[PDB]
Amino acid sequence: AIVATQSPAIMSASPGEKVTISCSASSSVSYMYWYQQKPGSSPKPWIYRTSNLASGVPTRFSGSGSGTSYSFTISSMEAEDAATYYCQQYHNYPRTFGGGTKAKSARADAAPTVSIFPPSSEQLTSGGASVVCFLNNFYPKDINVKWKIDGSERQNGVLNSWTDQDSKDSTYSMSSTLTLTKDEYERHNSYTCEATHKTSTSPIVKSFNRNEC
Amino acid sequence: FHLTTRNGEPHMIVSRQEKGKSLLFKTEDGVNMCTLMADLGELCEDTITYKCPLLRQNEPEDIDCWCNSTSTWVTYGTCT
Amino acid sequence: FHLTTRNGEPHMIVSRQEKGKSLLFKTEDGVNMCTLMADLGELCEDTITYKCPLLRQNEPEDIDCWCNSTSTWVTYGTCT
Amino acid sequence: FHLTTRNGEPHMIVSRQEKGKSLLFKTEDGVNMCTLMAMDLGELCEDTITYKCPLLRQNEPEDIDCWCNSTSTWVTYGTCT
Amino acid sequence: KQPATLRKYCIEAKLTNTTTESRCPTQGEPSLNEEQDKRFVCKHSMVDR
Repeated sequence: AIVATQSPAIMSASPGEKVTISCSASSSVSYMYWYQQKPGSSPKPWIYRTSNLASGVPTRFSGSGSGTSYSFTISSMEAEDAATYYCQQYHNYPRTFGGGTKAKSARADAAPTVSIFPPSSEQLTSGGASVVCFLNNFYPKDINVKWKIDGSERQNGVLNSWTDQDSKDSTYSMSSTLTLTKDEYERHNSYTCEATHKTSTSPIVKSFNRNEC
Repeated sequence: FHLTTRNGEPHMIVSRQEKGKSLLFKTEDGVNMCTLMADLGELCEDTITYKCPLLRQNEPEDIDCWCNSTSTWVTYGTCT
Repeated sequence: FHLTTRNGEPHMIVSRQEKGKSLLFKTEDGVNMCTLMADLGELCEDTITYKCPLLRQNEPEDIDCWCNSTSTWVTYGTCT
Repeated sequence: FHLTTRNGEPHMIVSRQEKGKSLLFKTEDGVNMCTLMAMDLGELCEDTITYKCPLLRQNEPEDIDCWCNSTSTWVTYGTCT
Repeated sequence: KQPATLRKYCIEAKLTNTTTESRCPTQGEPSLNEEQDKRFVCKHSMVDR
């Protein structure tokens, strides 16, 4: 009967920066919480009430608010901070969560390395055909891939998968796969994946002609 | 007694057979001990409901109910 | 509580620290269990004294004190 | 609470979350323990009140809601809610 | 026959679920949501704390 709305869905930050993460409730509560959740771990409680640290919480975390506003604050980010963090309300029935805020490490911008792969001969026995683009080792995570077949954009049949931010180099990588029927694949020659990313004023273009070598 | 809640706060529905005995119930913040000194009678239509304040090293004054770890609401009938 | 008598009958001088606990005292006719549900406060000048009837398989009505084996008198202060 | 001074004497700016808890602060003459019993203690705001918490050695308090046991201290808090 | 009813007066009543709420000096007037339920009788007062 109340929603909670938490302000950045994402959040890039560097160690030492002073992150702030807000929580906005659709009516006045005094009982909130901020959990923290690690990639392969339970949530843990970090704030309780609106400003109580839980025992075994670093004094780096603080919580403050009232009157529908509520605000986590991380006063000088550590590597071990990087996580999701999670408001609750526990002031009326259906206890609600927020949609979670995803604090991830950051670094200098890096352009993706893009490589395009026609369907393998083995897949083309199947009647399906997948064209794969890998977009590797880029930063920031925001990237958009547009596929074209003989000049015409194709949106249906595109599947994108992203790695988690790399634990050593802080980059992201992505696979973008265009799947079509083998019959359609052999009726066209040009296949293109175009990557829009802040590191270039125009997209990186990888393209091949099916019948060329 | 039946332990329920009233706006996130613990609420005690106290029956007649509990008159004169320490009321204990577990809570995240440890074990809570409320003391009921009330006209406490049989649970019926004539109920009264009010709060038992938290009292840390302070003598009670002008009250007949109080807890020592977490403020609790209490309800009991006056019938006999 | 101090056990004394009032005209051959048992009399209980109940102090503050006994509020909420079953009152037991041996008698020729076995063990007597009185139940005090009373304004029970500190023993002082403002006492009140009255009888706790014997109640065999009957629910109590309009009373806050009763025993189950032998009628007993009770006395306690109301101070706080 | 924020510890400051008022004419050489210690001054306590007490916030709302301290209601009901013993106030301790170190001083050359040892550790000072002031006791705040103000019923009207609220949120720190424009409506402040400021007054002194007397030193009380083996004497029961009378007609006061603030006192320390080692060194007289000034106290300030808001009444807002 | 069936003349207009002007006003119904209650001449005997009962009370149930009596509830009390109170705040400390300085923290404004307390409230109870049943204070919005037309079936209840309520009163506001001040008491030493």
